Amino acid sequence: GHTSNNIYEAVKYSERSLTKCIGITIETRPDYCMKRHLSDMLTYGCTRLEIGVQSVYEDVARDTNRGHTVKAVCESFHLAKDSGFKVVAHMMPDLPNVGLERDIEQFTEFFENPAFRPDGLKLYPTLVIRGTGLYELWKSGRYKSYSPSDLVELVARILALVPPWTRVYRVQRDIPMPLVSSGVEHGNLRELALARMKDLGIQCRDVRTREVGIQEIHHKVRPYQVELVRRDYVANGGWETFLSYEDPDQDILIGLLRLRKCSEETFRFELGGGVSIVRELHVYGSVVPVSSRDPTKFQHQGFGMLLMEEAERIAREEHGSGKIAVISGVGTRNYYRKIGYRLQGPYMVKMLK
Amino acid sequence: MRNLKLFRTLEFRDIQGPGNPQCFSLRTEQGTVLIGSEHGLIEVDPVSREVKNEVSLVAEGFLPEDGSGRIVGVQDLLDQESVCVATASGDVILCSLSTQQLECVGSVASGISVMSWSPDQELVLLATGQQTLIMMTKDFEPILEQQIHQDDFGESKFITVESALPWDDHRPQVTWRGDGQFFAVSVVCPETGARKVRVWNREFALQSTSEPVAGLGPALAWKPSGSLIASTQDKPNQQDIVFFEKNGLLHGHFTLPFLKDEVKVNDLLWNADSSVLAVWLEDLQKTCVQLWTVGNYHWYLKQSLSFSTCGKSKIVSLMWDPVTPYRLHVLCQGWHYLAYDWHWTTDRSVGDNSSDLSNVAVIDGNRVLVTVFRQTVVPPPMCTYQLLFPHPVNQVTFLAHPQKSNDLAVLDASNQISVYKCGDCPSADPTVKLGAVGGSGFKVCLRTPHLEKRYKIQFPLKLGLLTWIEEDVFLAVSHSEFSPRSVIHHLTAASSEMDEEHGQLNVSSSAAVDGVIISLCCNSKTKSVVLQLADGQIFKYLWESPSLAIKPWKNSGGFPVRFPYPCTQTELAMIGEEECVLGLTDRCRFFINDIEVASNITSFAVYDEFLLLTTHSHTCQCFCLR
RNA sequence: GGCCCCAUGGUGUAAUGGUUAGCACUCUGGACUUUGAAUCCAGCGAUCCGAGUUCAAAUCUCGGUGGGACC
Ligand SMILES: CCNC(=O)CCNC(=O)[C@H](O)C(C)(C)COP(=O)(O)OP(=O)(O)OC[C@H]1O[C@@H](n2cnc3c(N)ncnc32)[C@H](O)[C@@H]1OP(=O)(O)O
Ligand SMILES: C[C@H]1O[C@@H](n2cnc3c(N)ncnc32)[C@H](O)[C@@H]1O
Ligand code: MET
Repeated sequence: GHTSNNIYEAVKYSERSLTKCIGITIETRPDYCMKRHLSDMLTYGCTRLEIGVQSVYEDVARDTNRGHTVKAVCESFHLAKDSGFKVVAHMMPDLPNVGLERDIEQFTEFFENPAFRPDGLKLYPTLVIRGTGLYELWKSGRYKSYSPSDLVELVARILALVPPWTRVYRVQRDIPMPLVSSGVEHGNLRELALARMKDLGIQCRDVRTREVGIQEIHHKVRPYQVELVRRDYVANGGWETFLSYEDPDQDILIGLLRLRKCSEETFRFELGGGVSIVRELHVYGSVVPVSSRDPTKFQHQGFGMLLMEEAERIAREEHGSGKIAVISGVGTRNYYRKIGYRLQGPYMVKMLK
Repeated sequence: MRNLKLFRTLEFRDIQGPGNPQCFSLRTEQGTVLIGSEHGLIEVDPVSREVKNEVSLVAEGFLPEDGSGRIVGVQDLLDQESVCVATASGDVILCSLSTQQLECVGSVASGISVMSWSPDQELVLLATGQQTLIMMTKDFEPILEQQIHQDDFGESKFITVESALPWDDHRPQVTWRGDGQFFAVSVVCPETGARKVRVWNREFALQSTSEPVAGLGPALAWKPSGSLIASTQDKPNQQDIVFFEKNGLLHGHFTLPFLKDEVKVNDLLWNADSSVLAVWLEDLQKTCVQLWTVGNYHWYLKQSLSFSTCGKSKIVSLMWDPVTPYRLHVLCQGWHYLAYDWHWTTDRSVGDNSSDLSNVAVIDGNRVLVTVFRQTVVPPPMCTYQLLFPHPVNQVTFLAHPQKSNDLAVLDASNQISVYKCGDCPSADPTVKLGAVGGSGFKVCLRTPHLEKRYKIQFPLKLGLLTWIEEDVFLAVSHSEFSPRSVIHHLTAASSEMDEEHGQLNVSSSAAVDGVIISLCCNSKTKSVVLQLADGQIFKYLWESPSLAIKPWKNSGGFPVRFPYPCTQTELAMIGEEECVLGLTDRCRFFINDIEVASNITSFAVYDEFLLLTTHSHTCQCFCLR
């Protein structure tokens, strides 16, 4: 609500605002992924990014006239993960010159390879639309889609493969119906996939499908016994680490944290030596005003404090680092002030000794 | 993450087959093996070491009586109990060993380039001498014939908006898919003078064609689960293994641990699991064979062993067991046959819980990765720290002493024993390096090991499994093809009267027992050693053995405990006061002192107080075992 | 003053002596981290009241309620 003159003035003023903004995310493409643009975005408080992968095969890119290489995507992933942002990929099933088995294999590869192991996932099925070259290609009767049952089976198989840490955000496009030459009838697909996977008796483990909010609103199940869980893997050379509180018996989840060791090669010198970055932290549920304490529910019981102290202990001992840095939203900084965290550049930081 | 361990082997020499072996097949149900010789067929059961039937197409007339042709292919058939056979002259014949019903079933006006059999035994497919392919039904009725070198990428096409190696044989190669629906040919291109590959469907429609790639090899092997087809290629400085898809495009590869232009390579073999893969190398002016493994898109050379190229000891051929994925057969020109087996394991370590560090070791290449878990947790690949070695290691083991289970032993390929002690060594030998824990400024305060000894042997695998009962006493097992039995060994420590990194350990004694000792284990707290015989018999051997102390394991009533099956592993436990035994099989079957208790178990563990299990029904549970 | 006629979802309506009143407008929810409103899917609504009869009643009877035209 304060008129400003530059970016920095607005930043300083929004620091003390009460709306309490917590971040922004932007789309991009790997061409604009050099450290210059990353430093630029550091000045904006952005947190997550969109790229658009569309494949796992280089040939397809030139086939699709994408105009770049999958390699550049891979180094963009590595560099961004080293910096400390989050990333969401776009997957593009049923493409020209792609068999169904090709789709299955590439989707399996998307998680089997330590090269990618991404965090955010979005899927968009092919949709032939007038105006594009593909419109004439299909019109020439040379690009054919699948039957709806095939798409249902494809999605059902895919959902069985998602690693637990990955979270799906959306399925299918939102294009108006009377425009697509191959648009499926169903505006709803996740439900059809759920029916199919009930038929096959195999379950999915997506984050969105195991948080308290969705699980309660769709099945009315109350957590009873919540405990901790720890896991780790390797991605883009990183020693990633994932922490959570959740109730396993109903497989319902409440709180999560993503923390890793920084790579040996880095762009931000502030991370040089004895530094471990915590990419993100979050507890799901519903909005609770910062002054309000307990409308029953699970958003202010001190849960985050335990995760912070345990992550700090792990970084001090297992990582063997010497200083902890973290990205944060513009308002959220004050939160870390309560724990004795001080600012440095755009990064909140605490000494470890 | 695991590492393979050799379980048991079976060697058989001195086969009196006329002439020399040419090829062979296996009799699955019968348990015997076929033989392709220069004169006729021979069948023998290994454990019998007795030939069953003999024939001679030389005696009949088809096979050159002087001896000039060879058996292109022999393939066992079970429906009719009669084995088909192919002739270098281009003659397909069928016979049964039961009554010698040999009779020509067909021929071509050329030689049989190669004989291929459908994986389901449904169909056959052969190559002629005039560069064409002949497809026929189950009973040799010619389905069709087509010329090999047509001009198209294949029916499966794309929609859109320098020469062969000198050591190449030019022999075409073909393979099936794992589903019996696609097959790939790898004829050398006569036009470009290079190698080319095409793939066809079950219908015999030209599906796809390979792509121009330099340095292509003659080898080829389809992954049994499909979607992957192996090949070899040499690059200006390195020999590598590449993969192909059913689309016939290059995808993925991994290099070799050898130098540029050193050795010749043969084709590639898949286990039944479609998991393990085996590679055959020829010493180019000491052949070898290696077992690779992929994990998390990382390739681990989990095993390897070599051989001499001296004629009789020069190897003839080999084959994966099409039933057990971890069983191998092999035969060499000295008219000798040999069998091998492995099984999985994890190689953990247990000592005094206060002092133990829950260290875990994994083997790859000529190096060992170690991760200590009492303080750290790292997701494979990477590790806490690694130890290097000159040439590839085979298997390792930790010390079995309590409050000391933090020092291990290493067995290199050339009978070398490496000792690494994690004592408070002031200076660290360069062999020790730190993995993810290290970095620019990152620092930890753990205890690292150091090189201690590099011992040798004091009188191809002369010894079997290796165990380290105590700091100075190691144990191993041998075999005997005649009169099947095993021998224990007593390699004590020879004192250091030389370069203090050396010293040859000699056999104090050679304890010999009859039968195959498939497994063995011991307990440090009890200081007792018990083995499992191939029969499932359980025999405690007094490791002290003032005079060859042997005693079959006794039940609560003081009577033998004969396990109903061969266990994949063994274990000792302290249930109440009982020193009962623990074991299981690959069939999820669990038994305790010859009492079956469950059939859903997929894994288990115990650290001195509690037994933990992994049900196939997706569950775990603990028990206070005291 | 009687004769007749009517009383079903919030409204517009089918149905009828027996295991379930079916539609229609309307409203509500999910797909949806682009949508209260769109597309689909899913869901919540009921026989005027009291007496009778009938094994059994919304449909047969009477009474009441309220409403609708008759001299
Ligand atoms: C980094 C950008 N992303 C986000 O912020 C995601 C949204 N964040 C959130 O919803 C919450 O901050 C959390 C996910 C951390 C859940 O909150 P959590 O349960 O861990 O807080 P705790 O219970 O441990 O501590 C409570 C304190 O946090 C304070 N707090 C809550 N929100 C904020 C905030 N934006 N900024 C500063 N302090 C806050 C509360 O005022 C409370 O203080 P109190 O003593 O007066 O009650
Ligand atoms: C937002 C993501 O969806 C893709 N995308 C954008 N428009 C279409 C369309 N009509 N059909 C398919 N994919 C599309 C982008 O290329 C990106 O990957
Ligand atoms: C909206 S399309 C996806 C983001 C961006 N236009 C890209 O293709 O890289």
